[PDB]
Amino acid sequence: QVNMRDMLKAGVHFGHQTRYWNPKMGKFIFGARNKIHIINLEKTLPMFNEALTFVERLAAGKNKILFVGTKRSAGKIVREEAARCGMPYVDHRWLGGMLTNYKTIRQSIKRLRDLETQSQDGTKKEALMRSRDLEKLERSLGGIKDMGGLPDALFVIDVDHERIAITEANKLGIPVIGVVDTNSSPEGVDYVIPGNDDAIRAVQLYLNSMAEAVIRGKQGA
RNA sequence: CCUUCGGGAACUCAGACACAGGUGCUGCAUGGCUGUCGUCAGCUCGUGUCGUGAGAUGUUGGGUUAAGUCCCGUAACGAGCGCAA
Repeated sequence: QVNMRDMLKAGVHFGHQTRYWNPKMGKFIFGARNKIHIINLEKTLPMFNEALTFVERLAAGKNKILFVGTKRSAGKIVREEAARCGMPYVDHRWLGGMLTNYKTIRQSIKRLRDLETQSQDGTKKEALMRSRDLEKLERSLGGIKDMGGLPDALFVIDVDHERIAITEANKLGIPVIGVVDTNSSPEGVDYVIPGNDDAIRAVQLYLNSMAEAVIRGKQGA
């Protein structure tokens, strides 16, 4: 949870190169070294918990938390997270429309749904192009199968990259927990998490602590 | 020509009121299931987003194709309509 070692050993402290940096993220910076900014991990800790506390006090009252993270780096660690442990997620291309235009995205969760007979039957040419394009809908909307409407919290692990995601969340009102690296901007994210969002090591750190947040918050209730 | 043995009818033509006839005008208050695309997959829409707005995005880009069959990327996601069948 709050152990310097793992955080210090697994990414986190490292920020983006000084040239690419936001002046809004000045407070969460403990200076610089070797022409790179060092995120302050003495202020990450405190906030982390408020991010974990919130998340664990959301599943205790039974709620949904979207796990956004459609990035090469986080494109495998966001499959073995809290979404596999009982949450909704997105790992490939946050389609600009989900949550704000959820009604039109609601009616496109059926790719194989209305063909659960001949999809296991393996026609031939008329099925192969749908078989091929069954994964299409299985990749983009694949992790949003179960949702029952909108969520109540969003958890992005790279606010600068998944900036569209947060614009919709804020537009509707659903709180956003998010890792903000030095080059990103901490504006719009309800609960911030100032930390590295590029190294895999750090990527699992939040995911695994958020996986366990709902894991030690769903059994309680 | 049917017959309660009363009565009735159609027509070559035929007499009085009204008429049918537009057989001139005019596709500029009236065509519906075309008299001009080379066969362009090109023209649009619902919702969402961006803009004070008219708009725009979707439909742009990278590749590919007779060809929105496409594929990969992308504030868009779907759709109306195909050679296939």
